[PDB]
Amino acid sequence: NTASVVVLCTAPDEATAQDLAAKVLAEKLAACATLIPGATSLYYWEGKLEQEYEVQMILKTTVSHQQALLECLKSHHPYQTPELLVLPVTHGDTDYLSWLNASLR
Amino acid sequence: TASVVVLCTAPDEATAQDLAAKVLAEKLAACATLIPGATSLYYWEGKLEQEYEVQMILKTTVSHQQALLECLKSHHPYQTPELLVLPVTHGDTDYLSWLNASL
Amino acid sequence: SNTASVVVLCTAPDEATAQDLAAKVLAEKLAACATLIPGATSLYYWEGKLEQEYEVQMILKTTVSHQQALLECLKSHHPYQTPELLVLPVTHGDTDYLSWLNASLR
Ligand SMILES: [Hg+2]
Ligand SMILES: [Hg+2]
Ligand SMILES: [Hg+2]
Ligand SMILES: [Hg+2]
Repeated sequence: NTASVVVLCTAPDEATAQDLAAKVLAEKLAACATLIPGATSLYYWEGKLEQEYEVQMILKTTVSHQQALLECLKSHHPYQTPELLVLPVTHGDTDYLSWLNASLR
Repeated sequence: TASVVVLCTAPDEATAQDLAAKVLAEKLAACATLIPGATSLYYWEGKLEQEYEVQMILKTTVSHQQALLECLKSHHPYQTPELLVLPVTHGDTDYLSWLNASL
Repeated sequence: SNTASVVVLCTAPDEATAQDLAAKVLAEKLAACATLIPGATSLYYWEGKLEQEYEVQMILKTTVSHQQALLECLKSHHPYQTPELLVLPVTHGDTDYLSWLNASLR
């Protein structure tokens, strides 16, 4: 029984976000994906301010599967450079955690 | 006073608002934020489920953490809320003072 | 040589406010990317009545070296100098993304 972690990744739209989630679930690299639509990203690129629609993905997994999950997401990105960050979890519901660990075989 | 962010999931905005109001009244959280319209994907019994959900983001202090996790768990139909606690390393000092001024 | 990253959460009332705020902190190189999430409602007691209010949740990505200046700027822009502002530590991951967030800021 398994420490958890929350992985944030950005997708350009709902269909991409959905398909991504499906794949990493199928591979048992995450137990649950949460997808938040409607977001805007702003950032400079090559000297210009960009403003883009996004879906914020929130992926729940254990510290044992974190590197492979990260590897998988980076493999699917068109330029192998996903906006991908890991936040530490300092506590779960231990029953939800039991399910999370069980889901990952 | 240190603060934490608690994440939890509710099936619809109506139960999510009810639960927010209750934990705020019991002074287990200072602020509860709700984002409906989320999609959650996961496996059940070998088939992929896809449901709409409301993401909850609850702000509280470490000294109120356990008691929050407990009213939340009691409250969940099967007693297994999707509940995850994130550490906060810093922030606004005046905001944080107000967080603690609840209790 | 890359610095650690952080996530800064800040709350804004609406898209116009949040987008003006993001543009200014970006132009000043205090954050590398700002994500705005509309659709949030917050509930809290204030003077001491239960309020419910619509919000835009801001997620700002920056380095530990620029954290304090970012906090200071956002605070200064807030109409009461008291922004709902929290910092979360990042423990990993994508090295190219991290290299870009660093290059963005100097
Ligand atoms: Hg889930
Ligand atoms: Hg993969
Ligand atoms: Hg309760
Ligand atoms: Hg400023």
